[PDB]
Amino acid sequence: QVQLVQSGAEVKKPGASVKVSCKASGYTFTSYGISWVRQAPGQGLEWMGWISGYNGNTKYAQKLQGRVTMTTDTSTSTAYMELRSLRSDDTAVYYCARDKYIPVADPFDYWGQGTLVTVSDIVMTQSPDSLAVSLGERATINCKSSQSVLYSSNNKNYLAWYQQKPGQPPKLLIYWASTRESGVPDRFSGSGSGTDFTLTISSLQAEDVAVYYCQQYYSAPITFGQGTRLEIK
Amino acid sequence: QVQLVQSGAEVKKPGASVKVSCKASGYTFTSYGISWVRQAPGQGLEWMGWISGYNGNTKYAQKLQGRVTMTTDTSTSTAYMELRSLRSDDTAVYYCARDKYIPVADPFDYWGQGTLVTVSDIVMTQSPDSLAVSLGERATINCKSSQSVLYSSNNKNYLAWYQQKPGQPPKLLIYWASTRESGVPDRFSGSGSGTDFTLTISSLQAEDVAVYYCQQYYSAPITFGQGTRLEI
Amino acid sequence: NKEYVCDFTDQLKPTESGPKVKKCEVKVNEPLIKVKIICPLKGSVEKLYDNIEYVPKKSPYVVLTKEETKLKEKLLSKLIYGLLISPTVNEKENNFKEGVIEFTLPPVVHKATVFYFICDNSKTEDDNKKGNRGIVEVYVEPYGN
Amino acid sequence: DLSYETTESGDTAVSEDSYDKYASQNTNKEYVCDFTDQLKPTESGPKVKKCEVKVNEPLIKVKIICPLKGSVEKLYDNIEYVPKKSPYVVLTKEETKLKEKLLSKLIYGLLISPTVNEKENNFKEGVIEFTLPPVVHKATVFYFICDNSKTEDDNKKGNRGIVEVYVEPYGN
Repeated sequence: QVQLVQSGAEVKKPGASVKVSCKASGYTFTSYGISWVRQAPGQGLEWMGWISGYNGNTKYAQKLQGRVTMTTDTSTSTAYMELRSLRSDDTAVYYCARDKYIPVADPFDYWGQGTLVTVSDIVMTQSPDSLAVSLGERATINCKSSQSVLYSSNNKNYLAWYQQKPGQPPKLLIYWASTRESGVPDRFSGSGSGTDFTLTISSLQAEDVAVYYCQQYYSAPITFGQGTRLEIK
Repeated sequence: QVQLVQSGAEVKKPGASVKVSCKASGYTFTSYGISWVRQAPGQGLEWMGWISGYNGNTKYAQKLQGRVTMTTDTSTSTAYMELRSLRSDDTAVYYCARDKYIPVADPFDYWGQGTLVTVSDIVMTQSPDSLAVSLGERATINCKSSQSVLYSSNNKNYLAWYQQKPGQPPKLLIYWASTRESGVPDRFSGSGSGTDFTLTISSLQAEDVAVYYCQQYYSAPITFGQGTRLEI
Repeated sequence: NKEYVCDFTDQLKPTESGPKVKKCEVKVNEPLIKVKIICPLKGSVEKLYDNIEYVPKKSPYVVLTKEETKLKEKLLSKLIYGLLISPTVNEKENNFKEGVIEFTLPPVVHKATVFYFICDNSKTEDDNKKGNRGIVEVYVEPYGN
Repeated sequence: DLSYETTESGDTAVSEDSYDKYASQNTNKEYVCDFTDQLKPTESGPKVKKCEVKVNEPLIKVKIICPLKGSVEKLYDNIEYVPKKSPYVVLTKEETKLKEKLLSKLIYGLLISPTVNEKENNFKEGVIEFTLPPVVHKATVFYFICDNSKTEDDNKKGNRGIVEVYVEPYGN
């Protein structure tokens, strides 16, 4: 019954601050954490930071350091993100995602619905920014990480694939670079190891039209590819 | 009262072994240790080793390693010293002395009577080998250590002075280089710090004719001076 | 978070009396404890750790446990339900090859558990000195219930 | 005998440095707190490194290894060790107040050898040692400090190493 419910969209003048809330339910709040990810309009995903559900410890992305504050209210299972000194490039959908009791250990399976805020390091590179394929044909998306994400102690690639359809948070499809999340069709296949990874979608269907992202959870900060928009030829 | 009673004299041919015993009483054997010291006839004192009274752990002088074995019997509060492959130069009086639960912390206040065995590093240098003084006048004995015996953490010199009369074990006179043991007459004074130390006997008396040794208990092995014979 | 550290940086160099055993025990009975183990690397100082071996090689993902008389390798995340390993420690791989491993114990532990790591330098010989064997014992008692 | 206050005593974070216990030399058991690689100036310093030793058996040997000024260049130049006359003097926490006391008067019958492995038994030489006596009648807690928190290299500041010794009564 995992659920993450966020506060509504807000419009802010440049230079002001915004506080987004994320109410969690259906699980033991203190056994997990919250990671915040933002998405500029028609653009990729950026990790903002992580906060512990047990003791409120935080880990922020240096990119936003100074401007972002994360807090929790354990009694109400609510996590908060405040962004200060808003600029025009801070316009984005802000997402909360359930994380583990430490960051940089697993990808994101449960997401909030997102909050639109309108203001008036391992690098991941995905090969095609846009891709048009015909119905019934396979589409291939490539992802290169600037350094290996293969952990020698368990021989697993800390690489994930996501599908984001309009109006929805990203959906986890593949983790460990080839293991499907529950319910994910077999026509979605992940392959590769080290620095070069591939997502293959065989027998393309209309329901597969979406934006696809890769993500490394090997080393902080968490980083995403820029996204591959998939349309139909 | 603390007592250390040793086994009787033994004669051995060269190449044999001998085991001397030391029976302790008047104190808790397991709270202390036993050190063994030997003295060849008319010569100085050499430390042979130490044994814990609690667990039997030992520390031997590198000279005797291989030949010497020390053991304890807690039920009888007795310490044993066995020397193997006896040579003629092992002819000496062997003494047991009560020590602390760690060696190299204090001098030897309680001694056994000694066991004669007849077979058919900080250097201590005492200035006068022999000294003749008149009754009632001053006697001075100097002692030089090859390195400082002054402990910086308590500003104390780990130096002791002993008096040995013929046929008797050494008697402790001074520790910390200037503190008299209880019962020691006031005419016995210790002086010095670091490496240069002095034993002074004012108003000499007839009973003070003896051999005097210094001893450092700063670093293992324990070492004694060669002795200063005091005559009249 | 509260952190416990086992540092062998200087404790395993070859010595006359060696090989010796240096045991570092960590007792954990509260949540979110971070355990950091530092073991010298081959080449950190020349000739001192030439034949050093870490066990398990895939620590901290794999650990050692002593079921009765036999020592066995087991996955830590299967030894402690809910425990997670991050593959990096301060932007370096979380593996003894980098000299340091770390793991944070979960907020809830149901059953007491003992596991070990070995930083064994006993096969290295300098002069007639032999390296020491470093043993880390992690004793985790139940907490959070 | 100086009664003590350190500045920045508790405006600092605590990492628990675990000791290494070596057993069976000739039936010798030794607890060692080694700060050789734990006090170097760090970006996040100054931090406190606490090594606690709990002893409840006789003839336990305690060894504390602390780095020396000049052992490495600039990394330990303002290191200060408290008490300077350790292990003959130790710190105690009577009341909330830190006070220096003689260890032999704190543990009746404890004795100190003035040398460790043919170096003096002082922190000037980098190591102190003390073996606890066959019997301890009363429980006692004492402390040592190997402080490098007043040292700065670049913008990195060193750490403070604390050894806590908890002696439980034993020897019945």
